Amino acid sequence: MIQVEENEHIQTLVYQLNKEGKSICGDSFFMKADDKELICAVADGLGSGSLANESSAAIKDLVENYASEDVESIIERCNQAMKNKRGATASILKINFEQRQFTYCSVGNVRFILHSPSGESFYPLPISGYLSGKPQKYKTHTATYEKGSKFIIHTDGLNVPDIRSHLKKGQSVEEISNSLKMYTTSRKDDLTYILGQLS
Ligand SMILES: [Mg+2]
Repeated sequence: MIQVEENEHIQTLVYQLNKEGKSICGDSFFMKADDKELICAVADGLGSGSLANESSAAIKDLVENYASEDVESIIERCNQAMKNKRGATASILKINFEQRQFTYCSVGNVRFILHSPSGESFYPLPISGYLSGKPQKYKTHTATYEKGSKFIIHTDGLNVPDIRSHLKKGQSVEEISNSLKMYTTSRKDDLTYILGQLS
């Protein structure tokens, strides 16, 4: 599955593929862009089958419903929603276009990389654990981005030797997605990514 979107401030591409032969995807995503801001999230439910999907889908629904809140607040709602569920790893990104500012919060192994034309990268390390409903050691990042910056959020089904280099080389989200095709073919898991190129 691919979805492409564009407005004055961002071009995005979402890609999602189930593990081959698997009908029920355990990953979820949400994305909404308007003229002022972007919110997106990617989640990977623990375990297998419908129960993994239940966990990541609940995150998708909460991010959509609570999009207006700070990422810190949204991720806490998501944690609380994981009580009595499988749990999920998840990352949430909000971007304010006029300010060229982003805010990012994550628990678990969903990765985020933002590359700026100047060579500046933001590539935070994963926080261990997962959203479980138990207390978390949350870490939020707020930073400015420069025009031309490109980013990816991806689940652990995407196995790529050097993702920063793909963001640097590719000049559009389509080019970057095409350069990743050879790694999507070798997946052993559900694979979801969101690419963006910021004006
Ligand atoms: Mg996975």
